[PDB]
Amino acid sequence: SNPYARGPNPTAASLEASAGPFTVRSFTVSRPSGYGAGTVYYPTNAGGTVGAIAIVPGYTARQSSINWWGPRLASHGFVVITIDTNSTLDQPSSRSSQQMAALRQVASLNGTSSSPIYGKVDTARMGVMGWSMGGGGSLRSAANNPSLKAAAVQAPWDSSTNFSSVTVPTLIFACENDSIAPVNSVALPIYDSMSRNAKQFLEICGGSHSCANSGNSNQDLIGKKGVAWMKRFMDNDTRYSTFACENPNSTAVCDFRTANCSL
Ligand SMILES: [Cl-]
Ligand SMILES: [Cl-]
Ligand SMILES: [Cl-]
Repeated sequence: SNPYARGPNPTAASLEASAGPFTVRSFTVSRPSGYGAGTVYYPTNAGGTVGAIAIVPGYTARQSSINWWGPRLASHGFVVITIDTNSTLDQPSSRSSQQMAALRQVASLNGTSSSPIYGKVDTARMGVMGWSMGGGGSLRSAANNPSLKAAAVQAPWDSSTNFSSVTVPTLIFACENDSIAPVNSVALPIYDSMSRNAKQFLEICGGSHSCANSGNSNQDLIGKKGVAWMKRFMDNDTRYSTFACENPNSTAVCDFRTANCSL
């Protein structure tokens, strides 16, 4: 049996819903260690330890741009930290270092008897997410820390599009009409550079650069996919293989690519 499987068998409609099966609570990190600020989202009733995910915004941006993922993922059985960077103008390398410091602090709080997440985290199972420069930072985190179990980035941007060393399962949401980090010159080159991993590319029809951010009109599809990808790869949960690897019939999806995503 899979010791990391949590929750009932999913369906497309239940993964499209706004909340998964677990109750979510949250707290503000009191003394952030190596990053600006953090909010920790966690399930109260997951039925065992769960993996941890750290999410980073883009240039100038704060937690609110990316924090819908917090309850979306936590309610399916994850501990999620959404961070503010030390400076809103930090670049992708710094964002990556901060993202890894936030994972480090989730692991420390897992061992802190006073923390709400004491004993809730499997600190051997971690993932990285982020928007734009925070997505570039996440890809650098994955390249530099190949024990990470999954990455899921949105409208990623970085100074280099060559992420060929990444062996971490990587999902990319791209936004069709993005003029900040365009699909043709940024998101698809990043995707195409990776030959050593499970990977996926989903282009959202008509989406602006913020098409995967909090308040987007496609939280059903985007949230299904992000949760399925993290469940499949962070939990090794093959009940999620169908949803993680599926080529969606969604009017929100304008392009789909995947490789090494076994059904
Ligand atoms: Cl950015
Ligand atoms: Cl780096
Ligand atoms: Cl845009």
